[PDB]
Amino acid sequence: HMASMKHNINDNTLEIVVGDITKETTNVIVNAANGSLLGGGGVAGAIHHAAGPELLKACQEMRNNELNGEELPTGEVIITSGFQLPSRFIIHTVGPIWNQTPDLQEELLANCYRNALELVKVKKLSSISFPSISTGVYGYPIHEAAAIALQTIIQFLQENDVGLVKVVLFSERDYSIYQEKLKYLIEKI
Repeated sequence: HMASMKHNINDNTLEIVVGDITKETTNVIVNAANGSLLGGGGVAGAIHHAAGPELLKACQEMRNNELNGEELPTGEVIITSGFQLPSRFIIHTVGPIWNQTPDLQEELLANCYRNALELVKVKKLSSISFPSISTGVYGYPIHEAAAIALQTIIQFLQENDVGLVKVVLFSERDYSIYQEKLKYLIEKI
């Protein structure tokens, strides 16, 4: 059952939608990766499959050249082409491992969103879709992650002109959680 909602934040639009992020026609989609940039869970696989094999090659080059063979640190971002995807670019990020660094993980998760949005702003890209970063069966609790995600996006869109930001959720359950949290956040502006 397809569902979405939109709320304007100054001249920006924030949308939450049930959907397959690989099919988004926003200029940018976000891949929540492992630090190698070669894998990751859930959407990562689907993104690599849908983008084609040139993506993995572009990730390997980023790893070799810009990252000097190192993992992308948690909360940072890099950008590649989208290759076969209907989106033009992929911003790749690494979300924190839930309870690895309890006192830093809220900021680190926030960083994924804020660094992605800054890049979009600097590069004058006008639309971006995020997946649910770091969530999953062995991961960050959806209720707290959703709150950090929306809070961070709302605060950024209050202070910056960006355009359209989507949160694309494959799970109806997750969408409903984002919907409640968003209502709660918009009334208490």
